[PDB]
Amino acid sequence: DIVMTQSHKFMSTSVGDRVSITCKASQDVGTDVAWYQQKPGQSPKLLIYWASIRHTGVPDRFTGSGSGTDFTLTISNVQSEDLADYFCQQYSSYPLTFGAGTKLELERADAAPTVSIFPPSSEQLTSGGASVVCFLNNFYPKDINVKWKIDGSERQNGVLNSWTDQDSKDSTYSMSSTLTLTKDEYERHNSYTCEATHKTSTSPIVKSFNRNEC
Amino acid sequence: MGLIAFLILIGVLVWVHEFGHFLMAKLFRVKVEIFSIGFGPPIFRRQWGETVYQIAALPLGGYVKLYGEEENVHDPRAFSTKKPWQKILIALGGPLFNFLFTILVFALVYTAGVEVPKYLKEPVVVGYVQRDSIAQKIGIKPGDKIIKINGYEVRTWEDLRDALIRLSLDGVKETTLFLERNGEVLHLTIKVPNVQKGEELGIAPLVKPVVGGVKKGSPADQVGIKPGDLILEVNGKKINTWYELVEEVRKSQGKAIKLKILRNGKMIEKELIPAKDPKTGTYFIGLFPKTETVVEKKPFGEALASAVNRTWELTVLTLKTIAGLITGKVSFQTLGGPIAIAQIAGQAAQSGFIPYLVMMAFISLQLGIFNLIPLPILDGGLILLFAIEWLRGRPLPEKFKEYWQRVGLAIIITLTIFVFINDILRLLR
Amino acid sequence: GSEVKLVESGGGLVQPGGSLRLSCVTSGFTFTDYYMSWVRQPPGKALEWLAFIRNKVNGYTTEYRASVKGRFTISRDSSQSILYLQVNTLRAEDSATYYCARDRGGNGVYFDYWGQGTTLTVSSAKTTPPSVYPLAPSMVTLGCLVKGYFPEPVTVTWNSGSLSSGVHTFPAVLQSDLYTLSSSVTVPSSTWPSETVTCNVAHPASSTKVDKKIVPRDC
Ligand SMILES: [Zn+2]
Repeated sequence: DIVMTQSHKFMSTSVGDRVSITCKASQDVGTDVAWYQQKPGQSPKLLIYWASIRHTGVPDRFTGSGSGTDFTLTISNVQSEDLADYFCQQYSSYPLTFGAGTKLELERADAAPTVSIFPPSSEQLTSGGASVVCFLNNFYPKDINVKWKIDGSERQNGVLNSWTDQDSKDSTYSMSSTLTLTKDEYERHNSYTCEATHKTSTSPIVKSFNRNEC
Repeated sequence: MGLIAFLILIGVLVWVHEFGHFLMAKLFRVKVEIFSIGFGPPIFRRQWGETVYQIAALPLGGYVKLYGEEENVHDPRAFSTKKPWQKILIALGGPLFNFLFTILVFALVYTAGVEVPKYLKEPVVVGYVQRDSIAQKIGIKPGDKIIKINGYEVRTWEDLRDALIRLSLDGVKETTLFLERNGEVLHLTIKVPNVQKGEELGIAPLVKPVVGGVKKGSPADQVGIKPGDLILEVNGKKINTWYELVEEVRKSQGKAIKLKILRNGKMIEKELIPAKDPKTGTYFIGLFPKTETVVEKKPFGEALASAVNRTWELTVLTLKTIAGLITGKVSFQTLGGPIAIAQIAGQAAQSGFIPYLVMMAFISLQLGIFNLIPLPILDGGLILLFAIEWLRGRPLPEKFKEYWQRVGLAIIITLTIFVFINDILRLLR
Repeated sequence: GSEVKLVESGGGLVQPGGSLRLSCVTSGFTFTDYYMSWVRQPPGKALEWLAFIRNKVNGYTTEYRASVKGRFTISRDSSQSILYLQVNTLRAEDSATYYCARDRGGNGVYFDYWGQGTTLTVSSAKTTPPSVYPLAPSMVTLGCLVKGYFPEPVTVTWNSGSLSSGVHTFPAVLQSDLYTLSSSVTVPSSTWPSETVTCNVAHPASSTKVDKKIVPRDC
């Protein structure tokens, strides 16, 4: 069927700038295309239909253009109330299909992450588990990579990663990583390291602890 | 053919402009020395009195030279000796002649007659409704008769088109519609579409199911479906509308098709495979409908009036486009350069004669409008010079005049290179 | 009068292989005059159109996505402005937020007003209360860990709401039919341990409300 391909999963911009979000159709759909905006926790809202007709109440900053396969939604003078997800949709042929969405990311200066490591608590060790947690707070850009080398040996297994969305106050990102092991496995190694490699530093920031010293 | 057509178009346009300048100047006792048509070395020159008429090599532009234009010459025929009102008049003579030529040629083409589509003259009959459109959504069954919209009483499709464009301009949303079907005046509510931007109500007129053309190399061409022939049925399915033929080929999606056609009196069952064409993954037949029109001839007065208000309309449209581009609303790539107008002239050459007249008038009016925007060393710059000199009461300083001319030459050169690169980019696509 | 309004109901937790009916109550517009649909939005996935139904003048006919034809059924109430969606043979892939929407009357169906949406979770996992563990070790970073709970959602506050600056609540992660979520807070070292810091975790699906005081450890 008809596939709507949004080539960009993320797009960077600043308040007051102009952004052009592109949308590519699998085949010719003419102009039977609509665009929507969805804020976190809210329903989508129609901005443009028929490629270029603005819906009633939509500000003049939102403009649509394009014909055939390479449609584009241009937002002149980006306001702060435009931080949302934007996606296209075609209704030339059935079934109706949507795009995957495009999230607006705000630009700002680089920032190194604040890294903190926490050993397992006594409550969990009492329960028979052992989780080690690493917090990575207030970094930019969102691209980051974390390794859990343990005593020089890779520990890719048993790793769970989670990222937050862009902070609404300082426009940064944060990430938490929790390594869950059994008590025997926790007791079978010494050093625990959450070395963080980021573009803001040529050498990675390293934080670690040894269970034998405490 | 297209290149020489564009050459003669620009030649006659500049001929009209310079001719108007020449008569308007002659009406104020000034001697003319050079009558350059284009640019470059003069390809041919003929002398008649003070009129040294000549045509040069490069036909890109065109220039005229007077006697004592800006020089401190006190001879009565000198242009500088004349009052600023007369100088403004000579400045405006050219584009005024361009506009009058455009309006008169529009009047003549309207008087001659235009092949208006025949479906625009019969009373409105909905022979087909596009699937899941506004007309279908409200419930407009095919074969109905629309009799009233809002409101303006409607009789033919032209009245409907004018009513809907007027409603779109008025910015109304809901409209009462009185529809007839077997003699009930059903009252419905219709959302007014923004037909200004292109979207339409999705109403199709009744069209006869007759073929007027076939694409060369198409599967139908291989079978032998000649243009100008009529078809009864598709695999035994009764069809009385060419849009029914469109629906049948749309729903075919590639199955074997047994067209039962009347070859000017004989029944032929032709087998065809309109499979999914690799170009678009869709049914391909390479067949064209028989478009039927009617030539309309307008009397001279009404043709003149129609030309007048059409000229006002598209001149206002060009003014709006100029205001938009000067404010950054529309990108500069949409302008028409020499190569763009040459290619549209070639398209008109493949199109027809009324095409020649219409787009010739269009480029003439566009050039006339371009000759008015305030830019140095342009037909719309010396008007500024004369106006400021008249209101200030003294001539512009000579050093300031030279700087004015130099910056004007610079900016016009940059705009020509810009339009050249834009035309090259358009040629790429 | 009242503006267009749509409110969906019927979501929640349902075991695989079951059936249920979702409802959409509409107001502010003539219900029988507009197309209605059940477009779905899976977590972190593109929107998926499911079906739509035509108006009264078009016989209330329905159109379905080919993958879901014969499985999902959309319908309207006979005398009330309520839209229904019957669903059977539920699988874990059907877990999503289901949106009811009103469409405009322009050329070709597009969706001009959307409801708030209702969330459906299809899984065989048993509802389980969470276990909350403290995370203790200038500027200092503390946190609370909520582990081994099902289903969503779980809310976390610090000091009963009085500590809101510098709070980072991370999205939950699923593993072996149990979720894990963590929260962080950054306070000045001159404020801890001189004043108390307590994390509060709420899980209304199991009527859970835990307070956990963070006391310092040996390391
Ligand atoms: Zn001129």
